[PDB]
Amino acid sequence: NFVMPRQRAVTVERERQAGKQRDAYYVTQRVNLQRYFANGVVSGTYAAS
Amino acid sequence: NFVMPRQRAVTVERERQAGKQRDAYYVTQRVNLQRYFANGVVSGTYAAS
Repeated sequence: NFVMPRQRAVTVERERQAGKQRDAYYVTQRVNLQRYFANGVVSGTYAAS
Repeated sequence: NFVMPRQRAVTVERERQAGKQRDAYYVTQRVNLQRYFANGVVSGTYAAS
C-alpha cells in the first residue's frame, strides 16, 4: 500500500509567436498519491486546548 | 441562373504552440449562391390559420 500512480513525466512547452516580445515557458505534470485500503496509518495528534 | 460562385474551397488549419496546452483546428470556406435575374423560382406557402 501507498503507491503513487503516474500518467506522465513533467514536460515543458514554449510560446512566443504570435506574442508580443516575450518568451513564455509552460510546464505540466500529472501525478497523484492514492492508497488502496484504509489500514496501516496514524496521525499523532498530539494536541493542546 | 442559380450559379455557385466561390473564391476559396475548404481549408483546414491546425495550431498547437501552445494555445496554453490546447490545440485549435480552424475550418473555412468562401462560397455563395446567387441568381442573374429575379425570376425562375416559386414558393408554397401553403399558409393558413
